[PDB]
Amino acid sequence: TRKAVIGYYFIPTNQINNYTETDTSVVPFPVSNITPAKAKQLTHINFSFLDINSNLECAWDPATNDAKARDVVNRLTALKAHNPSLRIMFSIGGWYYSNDLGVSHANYVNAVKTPASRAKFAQSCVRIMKDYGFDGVDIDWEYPQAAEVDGFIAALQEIRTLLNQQTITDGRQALPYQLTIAGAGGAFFLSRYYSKLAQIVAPLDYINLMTYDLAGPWEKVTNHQAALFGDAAGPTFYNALREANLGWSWEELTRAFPSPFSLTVDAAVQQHLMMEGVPSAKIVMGVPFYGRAFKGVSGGNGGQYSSHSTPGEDPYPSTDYWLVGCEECVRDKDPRIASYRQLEQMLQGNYGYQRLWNDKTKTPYLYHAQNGLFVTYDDAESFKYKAKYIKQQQLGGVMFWHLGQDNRNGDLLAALDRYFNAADYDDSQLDMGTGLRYTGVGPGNLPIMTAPAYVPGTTYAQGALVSYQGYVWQTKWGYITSAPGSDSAWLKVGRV
Amino acid sequence: TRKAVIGYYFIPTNQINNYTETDTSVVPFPVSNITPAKAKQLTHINFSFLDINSNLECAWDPATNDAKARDVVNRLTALKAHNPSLRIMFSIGGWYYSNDLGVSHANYVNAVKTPASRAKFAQSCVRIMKDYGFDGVDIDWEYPQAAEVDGFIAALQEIRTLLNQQTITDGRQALPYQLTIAGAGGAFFLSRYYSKLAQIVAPLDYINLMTYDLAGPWEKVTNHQAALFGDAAGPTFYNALREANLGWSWEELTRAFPSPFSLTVDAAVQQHLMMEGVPSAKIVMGVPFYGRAFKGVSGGNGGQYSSHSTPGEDPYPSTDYWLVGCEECVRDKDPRIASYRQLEQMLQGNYGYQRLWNDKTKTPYLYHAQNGLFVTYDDAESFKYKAKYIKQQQLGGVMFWHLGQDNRNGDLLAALDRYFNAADYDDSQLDMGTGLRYTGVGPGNLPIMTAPAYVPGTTYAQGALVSYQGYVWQTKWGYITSAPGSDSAWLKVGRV
Ligand SMILES: COc1ccc2cc3[n+](cc2c1OC)CCc1cc2c(cc1-3)OCO2
Ligand SMILES: COc1ccc2cc3[n+](cc2c1OC)CCc1cc2c(cc1-3)OCO2
Repeated sequence: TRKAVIGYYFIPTNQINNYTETDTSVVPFPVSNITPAKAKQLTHINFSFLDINSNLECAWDPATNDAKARDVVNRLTALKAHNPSLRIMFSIGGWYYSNDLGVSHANYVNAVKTPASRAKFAQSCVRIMKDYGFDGVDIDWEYPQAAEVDGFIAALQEIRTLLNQQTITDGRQALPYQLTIAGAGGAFFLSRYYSKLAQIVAPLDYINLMTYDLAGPWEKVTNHQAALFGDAAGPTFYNALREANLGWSWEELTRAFPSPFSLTVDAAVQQHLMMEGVPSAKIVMGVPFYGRAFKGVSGGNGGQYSSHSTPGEDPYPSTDYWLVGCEECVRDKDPRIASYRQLEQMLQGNYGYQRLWNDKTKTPYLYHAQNGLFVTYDDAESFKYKAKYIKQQQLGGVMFWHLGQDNRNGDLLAALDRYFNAADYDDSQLDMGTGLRYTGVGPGNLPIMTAPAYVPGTTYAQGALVSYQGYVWQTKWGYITSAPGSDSAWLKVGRV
Repeated sequence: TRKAVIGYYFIPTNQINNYTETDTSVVPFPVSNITPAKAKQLTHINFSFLDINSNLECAWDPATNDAKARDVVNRLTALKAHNPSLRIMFSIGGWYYSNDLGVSHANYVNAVKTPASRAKFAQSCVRIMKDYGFDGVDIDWEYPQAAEVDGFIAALQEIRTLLNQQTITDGRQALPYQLTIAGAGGAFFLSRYYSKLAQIVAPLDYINLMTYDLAGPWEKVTNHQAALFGDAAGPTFYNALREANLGWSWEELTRAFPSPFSLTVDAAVQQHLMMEGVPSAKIVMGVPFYGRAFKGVSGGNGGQYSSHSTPGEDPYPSTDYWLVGCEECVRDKDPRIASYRQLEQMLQGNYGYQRLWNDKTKTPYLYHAQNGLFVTYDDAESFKYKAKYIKQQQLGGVMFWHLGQDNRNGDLLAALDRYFNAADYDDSQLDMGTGLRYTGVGPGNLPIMTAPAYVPGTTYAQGALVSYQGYVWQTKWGYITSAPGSDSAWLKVGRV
């Protein structure tokens, strides 16, 4: 089965309203830059972003010129001429619209609140899909809180029901309409809904993990934003999942959620696989096509794990564009983010950057020793290890933000496609290194074990193992006369 | 309010059937030893034990001569002529009948299963009470398991309903019929039903905690069986309450249930009071009128906290009675337990026993250096500290197992009554020592706290405190945009 390759196409309202394929000052990345070769390397394009309005319906931003929007979307769906498996999804939400303090947050909360509201919202999603010609629905609410999760789930179930009906009505068995979400890739936000992951992922084709932005100027210590594995020399974090609303025991929580821990891509993936009912095949690893830049860093680690002086707030609360060589940063008025395209040009421009490699995290970084700058980013090399991980862990594929940030040759997308599909690419000896793996164990990833069947009537000592109702259990203390499941003395430690 | 003084009167069936007040070889402790003075020192006698039979009704051991039982019970209820507050309860259960592997356990489990069975059982209880002249019902099931708790609770509620009706029907408003249970005094057994303590204690006048047998030959290290407070030099135990099905977060469990911990009387009491809806006035502290003995102990600490050679199985798997001086050990054919009466006699008989005192646990012990014997017990000195604790913690009173183990003058019973009621006893300056206190915090003992009201739309840093919906909450990490209770990010730390 082919791995998914899901690329975001983000276009702001003002670029739609002034869309041209002839002026990168106005539209830096028009649809024309998605060549047939690139269209064939994608399985999905997530057009972004739509929103939920005051009427609790899916909708375009009210300032959108609808004729221009339709034309942009038609250009994207025309790419299917080059790739009969390609789907143009649309994404609802994103940080700006749907974060707790964002402009439309209340509409997300209220849309999912009732049977009537969920039905109206779900219908509106399918209507948008059909009217503009999209191939599925992606929801990027960042992020539902605990009390909202059940309504969120029910809304997803309702969309699934309509989409399946629409597939049959439209003859689309060969390319069914799909439903995805963008999920948190770090434990703090994930702990909002982690306990209900199984019910969240049941109606979905994929959950696309945002396994990036794991570092940024809002943290006091510079770090890799998408480390695959952990580096003991780097910062560690409170494991927020041990506070999730799971109902588990102290021993269960402790063995599943070591704390502090390394905030890495492997952590997020393994934390999802620890839950029963979450299939590896639905998990999609997100990767960034951009880096995050920091100023005021010190030496001794190439800029890693240093204090810094980078403002954390949004929008960038300054006019000082200190990322030397970053013309896109001046255009966009933020030196703290740079596309891979721009970073490549900064590297070939002799601006004083060194490209370094951390072989524990398996990620590159830039250090500017003259000016004290650090940039965490991904490239075709880090993507080798991530793609091997996706294959070994039997994940559904890869997602990235976003297409406009690749270089003009499409090298990052071409790399991902190569690592999954090229017949002359062989990563059998790629060394995944000795960086820290996430070691938590939970009900969904218990080791297979054997043990004598439990016998009613028997008194068991501390540490005894038995099999019962399909699991292997271990006593936590002595003189146990109760059966596994029926008494808190037993810990589930294996699968039969 | 007068403190309860609840003494168990245990008599085996063979002693009931051959009852006599003229031959200690046959009945060691006849009721006639309960003089009018001793009668005024008690508030309750728990006659022990009745059972639940295969008809799922309260009943006497079927081997009981009924007339002889009636006569013993009359000897007890005649004592009420000397104390108009005295109640002669009867206790159903005990370890032998009701432990998981005991002879009647299935009858306890099945009696409480359905509305019909609970009604039949409860009416059984009230009928026995009235037929024999008892003043209330005590249930000593050691111990209901989690799936049985709800049924057990309903049975208690049913008994409560009937007893109240009987109160009004017999005009007993001045001395209403009562309902009590014996509860676990150590965390391992307590963990079976701890999460439902509120429901359990609601229908009761008292829950009588079995805060003894906290050490024994089944343990690998010698220790005090009823330490009031902890000794850091002593052994510590896994806190099983952290595995009870409470539904609390990792931080909540950890702050409520330190582990390892000192298995003490104070621990059991404070563990009960950490649960909301468990009033201190219903909690009764149990104390033992017997000691437990260990052989093969090393020197250097008076035999405390040493290895040993004592068998742990029941019945005693030997005829070697190695406890120099203990008559009763041969009579009853177990050298591991000895009444306070017998231990006093061993102390005055110049057998080589030294009485030592632990001023952290506030308890006595006996050491026998030449044959290496260790005895843990209580006496009138340890009872001073336990009685002051009962007063300071506003507990309901004291319970003890059992009357027939006090010395012939009843010094232990007299001591308890004195410490609670004697005008010429003054414990105002009694020093409770520096032993370890149990410091866990839970929903039932959250402190009053004060903090600024939560402000929606505000972002909070790690450690911030707000007031919201009746509690004070603290954030566990930073950049918190969610409301308290609404999120894994916030920890209940106090009450408004
Ligand atoms: C640590 O928590 C934070 C704090 C701040 C965060 C800010 C942003 N994101 C996650 C954040 C986050 O998630 C982990 C997602 C990507 C993004 C794009 C943006 C933007 C802000 C953000 O401004 C406009 O474009
Ligand atoms: C270590 O686990 C055990 C193992 C064995 C145990 C045996 C007994 N108890 C706890 C035990 C225990 O609890 C900790 C409670 C008191 C008791 C009275 C008895 C009796 C046995 C027991 O026989 C009749 O009279």
